[PDB]
Amino acid sequence: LYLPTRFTSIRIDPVTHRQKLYTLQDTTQAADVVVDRNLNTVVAGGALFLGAHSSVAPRRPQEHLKPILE
Amino acid sequence: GSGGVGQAAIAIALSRGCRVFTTVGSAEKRAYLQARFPQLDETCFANSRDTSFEQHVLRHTAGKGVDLVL
Repeated sequence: LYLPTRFTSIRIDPVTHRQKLYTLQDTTQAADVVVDRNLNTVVAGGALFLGAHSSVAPRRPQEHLKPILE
Repeated sequence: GSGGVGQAAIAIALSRGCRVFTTVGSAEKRAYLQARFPQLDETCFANSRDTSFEQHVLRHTAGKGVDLVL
C-alpha cells in the first residue's frame, strides 16, 4: 500500500490539455498517459508529474471482519 | 565543456576512461567539443539552456544516474 508524499514538479496547462484530450466511440472522453520510471515522470493529456515519490502505509485491520474458524 | 573549466574537466576524466556527459548552450559548441575530443558520442551531449539534461542523462544512464556531477 502506497500513497503520495512528494512531488517534485507538477505542471498543468489546461490549454493543451483540451487539445490532448479525445472522444472514444463510447462518446466518453479520455487521453493518453505515459510513465517513464527511468525518468520518473508521468504525463497525461495536459498534466505532467516529475519526480512523484510516494510511500508505504500500514494496513489497519478492522476487527469486525475477523472470520469464523471452525 | 564549451567553457573553460569544462574543457579541462573533460580532458581529465577522459584520461581515466570515465563515461562523460557534458552539456552545452550552442550548436557550434557541440561542434568544437566533438572535434577536439573524438571519444565523444552524441549520447554524451545534452543541453544547458535548460533542465532537459536531467531527462537526457536519465535515459543513457538507465535511470541509474551519474557518479560525479561537476
